[PDB]
Amino acid sequence: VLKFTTEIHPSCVTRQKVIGAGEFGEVYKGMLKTEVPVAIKTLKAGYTEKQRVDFLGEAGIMGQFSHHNIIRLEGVISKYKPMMIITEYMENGALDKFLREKDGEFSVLQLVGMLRGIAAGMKYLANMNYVHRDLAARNILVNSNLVCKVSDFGLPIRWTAPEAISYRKFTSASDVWSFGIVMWEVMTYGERPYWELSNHEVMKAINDGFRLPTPMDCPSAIYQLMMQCWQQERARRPKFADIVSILDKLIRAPDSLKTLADFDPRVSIRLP
Ligand SMILES: Cc1ccc(C(=O)Nc2cccc(C(F)(F)F)c2)cc1Nc1nc(N2CC[C@@H](O)C2)nc(-n2ccnc2)n1
Repeated sequence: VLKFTTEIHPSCVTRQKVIGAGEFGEVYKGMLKTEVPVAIKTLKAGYTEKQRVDFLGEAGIMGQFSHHNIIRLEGVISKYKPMMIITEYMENGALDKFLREKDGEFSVLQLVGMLRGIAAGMKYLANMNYVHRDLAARNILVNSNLVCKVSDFGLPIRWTAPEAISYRKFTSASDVWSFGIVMWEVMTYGERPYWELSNHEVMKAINDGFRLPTPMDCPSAIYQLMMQCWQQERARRPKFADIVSILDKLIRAPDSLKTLADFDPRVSIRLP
């Protein structure tokens, strides 16, 4: 498992601030010498056998991935305690919070470019036979070039395909459903999917045939694509290769994004 990983000596790692929690240990922002900022997930004293298997196994799969749109593993501390998984760090942070804090600040082309990068990372994962299971804007990091990196921070009805909810069938095709939700999150600057509907109401709406409406000022082609990610029949959804191809072609012929889907207003204002 620790094959594709680099072993880092503890003297090279400085933990500075807690930024979250892991399964059995904290997550920190810190600095790595070999200086670069890093995120650090620890496995603290008392962890179980299963926790150790899952922790090192996680580092092992992360080391295997080498792609522009997948979070990069700097290395692992396994020979000393506490054990650590060390990744790159992004000052812009997670995509959901980023978009909510920068509402309306980007061009359509910038937003679609983010989605193309997410899709390319997902195509890579699916090709590598890795099913994400929790694809959502909260699990995507944004670098200072606006490049999105798929990650998994650990624990989602509103993002999950019907077959995954109903009978636990998680595949790259259920990840495609989630990707459609991510497209909607990006184009709305981080709006909550389905707004205040409860989890049960969301599932009932989906089963009844309802789907999320168009975001404001959304290219028609982008809404059509997200709608095709939400087909009930798993086999009819696009594969990630199809999604990447379409997004690449739209970006390369950017006039294609100027045609906007109609937005259904909730409020009427009568003025002269
Ligand atoms: C340390 C760390 C460990 C693991 C992962 C991770 O992705 N494993 C993973 C597992 C399976 C599949 C995939 C994959 F690749 F398929 F998607 C990826 C990410 C981070 N790195 C990290 N964790 C956090 N966390 C976690 C707790 C949250 O509250 C904050 N925050 C930031 N961070 C913030 C600003 N710049 C960076 N980085």
